[PDB]
Amino acid sequence: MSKKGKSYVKFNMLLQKYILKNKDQESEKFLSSVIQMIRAHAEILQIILQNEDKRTEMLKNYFDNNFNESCHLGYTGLFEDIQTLLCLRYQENIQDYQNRNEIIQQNTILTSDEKEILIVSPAMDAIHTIFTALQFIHFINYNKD
RNA sequence: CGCCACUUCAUGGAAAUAAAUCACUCACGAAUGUCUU
Repeated sequence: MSKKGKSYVKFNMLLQKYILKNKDQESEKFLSSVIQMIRAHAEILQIILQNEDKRTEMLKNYFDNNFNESCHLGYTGLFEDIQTLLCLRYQENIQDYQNRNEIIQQNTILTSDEKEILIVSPAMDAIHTIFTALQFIHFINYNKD
């Protein structure tokens, strides 16, 4: 992650919000089903992120339409927070890496394998960052009773 | 007042329409992090 922008701040706030504190008055009820949804729907999320004009609306609609059950009314805050973090991370990633990717691909000396090692996809990198943050939250929160 | 019967036996419309389309949980846990010549 890049500590330059508000993505780092939102990441820290998400960790603070959805990580359980020790018994003492209530937390924000982290949901673990979103972890596997992001992994499974990663390519669809990439398609949504690549849509510049309707990115936020498409992300919100996708999360609402996938998590459309009665239980999910309590996880609207989590959905909104992860949507904001994903959008911020994608914007930072494109700003940092777009021209770098174009110039790396246009280079003729570098081999294809080294090109693919050097080239990073902004949308997929942001999705992986969200996935790793949620996995860390779940790892801290869960205990084998 | 008497005498006397025939005819007709279903057509037109509606022939499925909306809601929910998987949800939650677990996503690895424990042992071994070197040992014997």
